Amino acid sequence: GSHCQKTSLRVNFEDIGWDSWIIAPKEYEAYECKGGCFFPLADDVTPTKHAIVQTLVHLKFPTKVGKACCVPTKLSPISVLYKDDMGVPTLKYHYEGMSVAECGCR
Amino acid sequence: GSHCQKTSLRVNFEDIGWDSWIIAPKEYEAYECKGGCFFPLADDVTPTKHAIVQTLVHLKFPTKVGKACCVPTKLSPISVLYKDDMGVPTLKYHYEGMSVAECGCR
Ligand SMILES: [Cl-]
Ligand SMILES: [Cl-]
Ligand SMILES: [Cl-]
Ligand SMILES: [Cl-]
Ligand SMILES: [Cl-]
Ligand SMILES: [Cl-]
Ligand SMILES: [Cl-]
Ligand SMILES: [Cl-]
Ligand SMILES: [Cl-]
Ligand SMILES: [Cl-]
Ligand SMILES: [Cl-]
Ligand SMILES: [Cl-]
Ligand SMILES: [Cl-]
Ligand SMILES: [Cl-]
Ligand SMILES: [Cl-]
Ligand SMILES: [Cl-]
Ligand SMILES: [Cl-]
Ligand SMILES: [Cl-]
Ligand code: NA
Ligand code: NA
Ligand code: NA
Ligand code: NA
Ligand code: NA
Ligand code: NA
Ligand code: NA
Ligand code: NA
Repeated sequence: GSHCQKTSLRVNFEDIGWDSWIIAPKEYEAYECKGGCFFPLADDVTPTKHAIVQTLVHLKFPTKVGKACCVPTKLSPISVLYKDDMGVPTLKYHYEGMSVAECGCR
Repeated sequence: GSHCQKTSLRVNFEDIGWDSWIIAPKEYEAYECKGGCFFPLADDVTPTKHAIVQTLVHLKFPTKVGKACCVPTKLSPISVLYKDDMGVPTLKYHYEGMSVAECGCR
């Protein structure tokens, strides 16, 4: 079974062009949600009714409707050292929505 | 621009095998979230920071990381007439998570 779950994704800020304002860290663990949303479903996939219905419609009309998507359903913050307006290193202690805490089918 | 938004999807319960317990309605408007999550983004796409970061990593490593996904971010209920344990038609007034209220990139 190849289902919806959290897997590693280490993100280098230089690589996405955010080194222009993030001094540190260089890299972080963002994680990614990977996996299929198909029947039979897993139990920590926490599907909405809509995701279930859509997956079923896709099974019957695959060319016309896509299947539900394995996505983050909860995110966590990281700390970033960034450059203030004046250019001063300023800590953002809780920089929200940066790392995957949980995945599910939506 | 071809971006993340709500589009129609009319779902017939016979077609997804739920006619075994749903007496009515026959069909409903579930809606679906369709569209790309790419730069430049729209304004009602309400992307998480994670979705932004991931889309950027995908742009630089397309074979290795997928892009963010246009998915429902808010759902609404519908009413369904279903069959009780004893077989009696019972109304479920607010049957949650059934129809798309809003879409965004996640
Ligand atoms: Cl399986
Ligand atoms: Cl299942
Ligand atoms: Cl739900
Ligand atoms: Cl849920
Ligand atoms: Cl298919
Ligand atoms: Cl979220
Ligand atoms: Cl803390
Ligand atoms: Cl903070
Ligand atoms: Cl923040
Ligand atoms: Cl455009
Ligand atoms: Cl943008
Ligand atoms: Cl966010
Ligand atoms: Cl948000
Ligand atoms: Cl690409
Ligand atoms: Cl939701
Ligand atoms: Cl009401
Ligand atoms: Cl109810
Ligand atoms: Cl419910
Ligand atoms: Na089809
Ligand atoms: Na998916
Ligand atoms: Na999310
Ligand atoms: Na949090
Ligand atoms: Na690549
Ligand atoms: Na998508
Ligand atoms: Na949702
Ligand atoms: Na609601």
